[PDB]
Amino acid sequence: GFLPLKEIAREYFPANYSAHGRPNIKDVLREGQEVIVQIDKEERGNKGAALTTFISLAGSYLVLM
RNA sequence: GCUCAUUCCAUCUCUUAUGUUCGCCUUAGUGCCUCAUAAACUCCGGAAUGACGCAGAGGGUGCUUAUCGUCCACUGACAGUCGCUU
Repeated sequence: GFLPLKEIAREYFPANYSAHGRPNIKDVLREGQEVIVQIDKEERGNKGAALTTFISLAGSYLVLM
């Protein structure tokens, strides 16, 4: 799969985050952490499939972030 | 093309009664005739077009939606130089 840096939520970030352009995913989280995620882009390329931390809910009338 | 309401070219002509005043005559004559109140028809020396048919001639009609004009600012992407390492 794939995970853009920007898509990440507070749970993935450490309690002590820092703002220096925040480009540092190693600083955000060390790998292996358990994850919560929904299918985002149907894999349709040799490139990875895309996924987002921000999940969504499909309600008949409503949609929840 | 044929033949024709057409188009833009055709050279092409006249009238009765209204009351009146002044220029003039008939000698009454209701006038000849200036002013002057309204009513009343036509007619061929070019060059285009439409009107049928010559000749081609094998979907329509009515009414129900369209909300989108201005204006204000988070902003994104797996495919040589060197600043680098172990």
